[PDB]
Amino acid sequence: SGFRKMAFPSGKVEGCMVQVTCGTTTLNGLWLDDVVYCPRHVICTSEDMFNPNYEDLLIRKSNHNFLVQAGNVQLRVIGHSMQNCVLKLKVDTANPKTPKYKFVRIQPGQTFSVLACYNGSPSGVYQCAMRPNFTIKGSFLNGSAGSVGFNIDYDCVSFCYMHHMELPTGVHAGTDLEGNFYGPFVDRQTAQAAGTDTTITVNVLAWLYAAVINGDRWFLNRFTTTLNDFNLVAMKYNYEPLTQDHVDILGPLSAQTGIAVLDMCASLKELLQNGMNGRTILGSALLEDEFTPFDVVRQCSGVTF
Amino acid sequence: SGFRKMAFPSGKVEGCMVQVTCGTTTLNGLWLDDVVYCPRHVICTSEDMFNPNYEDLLIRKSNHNFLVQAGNVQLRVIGHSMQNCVLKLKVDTANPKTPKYKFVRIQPGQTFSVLACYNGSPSGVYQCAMRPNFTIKGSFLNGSAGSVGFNIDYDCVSFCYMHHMELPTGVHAGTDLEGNFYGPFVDRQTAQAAGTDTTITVNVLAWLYAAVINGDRWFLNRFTTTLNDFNLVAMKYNYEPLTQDHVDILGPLSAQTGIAVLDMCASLKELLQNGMNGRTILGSALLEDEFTPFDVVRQCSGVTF
Amino acid sequence: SGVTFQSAVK
Amino acid sequence: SGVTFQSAVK
Repeated sequence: SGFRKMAFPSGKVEGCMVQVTCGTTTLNGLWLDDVVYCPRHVICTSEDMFNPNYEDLLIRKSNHNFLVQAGNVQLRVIGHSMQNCVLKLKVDTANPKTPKYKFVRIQPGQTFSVLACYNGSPSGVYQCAMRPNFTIKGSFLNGSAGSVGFNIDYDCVSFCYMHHMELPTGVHAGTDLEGNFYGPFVDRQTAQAAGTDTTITVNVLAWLYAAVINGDRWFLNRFTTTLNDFNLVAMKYNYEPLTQDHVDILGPLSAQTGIAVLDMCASLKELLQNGMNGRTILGSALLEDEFTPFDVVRQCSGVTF
Repeated sequence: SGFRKMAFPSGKVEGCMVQVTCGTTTLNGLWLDDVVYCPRHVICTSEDMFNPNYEDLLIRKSNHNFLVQAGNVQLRVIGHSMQNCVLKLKVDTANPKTPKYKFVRIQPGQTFSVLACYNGSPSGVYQCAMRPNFTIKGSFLNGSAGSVGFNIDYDCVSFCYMHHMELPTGVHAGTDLEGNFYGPFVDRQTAQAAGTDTTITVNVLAWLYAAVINGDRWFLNRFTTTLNDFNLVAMKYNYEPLTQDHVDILGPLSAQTGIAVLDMCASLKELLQNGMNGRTILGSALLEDEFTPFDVVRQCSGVTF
Repeated sequence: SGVTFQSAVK
Repeated sequence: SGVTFQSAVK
């Protein structure tokens, strides 16, 4: 029993984290085989930030301009290139701790673990979701750029986020590991602002299933709703539309608990319209939306890595 | 910016996790140097559980009765003993991944990371606190016994919890790594129930400081309170007494934010008496009590390992 | 009503 | 008002 915000074991990723310094600017990099991946804004002086031309700033650098430190070992950079908003520093040594891995670009609403790092040293691990507006609600200070987000499947680490920057509202923006930003954001000092965010409906439903699995039924009712009618209430409360695909994804959890997806939707509609009346669900007084259906199956059934 | 439930990087502990089997009973163990630590109830058949005599059950076993698997390597047990409620299996091989470590018995209100494991394989990492009633609100299924809780300081892993069992309310009970239970619990199948729990006041205050550090001041006010008067309100709302020692521990956070401890206490008193009026703090609609003062400094200042 | 020891059956 | 790039100064 119990239900926690649960991150993947971070060990496979810890062994990949390094420090990258260029001039007076330092941040973290990701060492896989003989390549170190990091945010390209490492090559930027603060004076370069309002409208950087990175192709220009990079042609002006040499391999020796990049200091890569793996613990207490300097790695020598033997080559460099830009791919989108990430730098790839080729180094003389392959990482002997390179896990089995892939790079994936996730969809909004998907969750991942973040290994927050400073000076190439891991500091903490937490879970978060890619918001519908393509920000993440992370926990990041100066120095944390280059920390990565990931999921683990068996022994394969799927990297899906590299951290770059913090927006004025205190939420976070970054790229996939091939350097493409999530959302409309650019690695320039400019006015940029997240689009208005929405609640991830399919995740809220999954978490209500998690609550049922853990013995909490107070919010259930005997009504059903139609998809169309539920989606009408969703839009009024700033919830993402629920699709037939979402319904299908929630299939396994509906099956385990015997609660039809559309019946759970009637529960959620009541919760949206009436509040919680001083009650909690899995220890929250808010409707939680950063557990995917997969997260719930993973934790209520006990899958390992 | 941001504030997350943040666990320590689990890699140093992942390399210590093994599988221990005795008869038809399996669970996890902790491999440090040439010793494997695990719950002594591994030696129990389900029939042995209402009133086990472990000294008896153990004298009846041989070293070959214990199957220890580290990944895909059988470790040979060359000796065994009981210390309190833990078994220590001496093995022919030292663990080459043994981190620098210590065993510590924590006080109620302290937090730690849990590496939840099944069949010796790490599955997930989360944070939790030792409750005032000496349970933890964990996330554990059958097979998870032997998972450990820990804190990391520089490169030193301080193990403080080994998981044993789940109480009827769905909360969790276990030992320090020397086998002494937290709380009044015993490793017998019997009626056992947690004492009534209380909210960890000093932690709630720390988290209100975290909220101020992250730019949230809506709950502050201009009043001060006396310690004695605050403690009167604490007891009425089922909060732990706040001591002068707690005040002193909150010293650094009071200093960084310029809010006197007793002034923060007046904020908390108002929140207790008036609720939140549909507002949130660091994304919670409840007063959060599983961040210690140290946790807040660690995450709002960016300490690594 | 009872405590559950959270070993597993092999 | 502005984005903060979360490198650090050496």
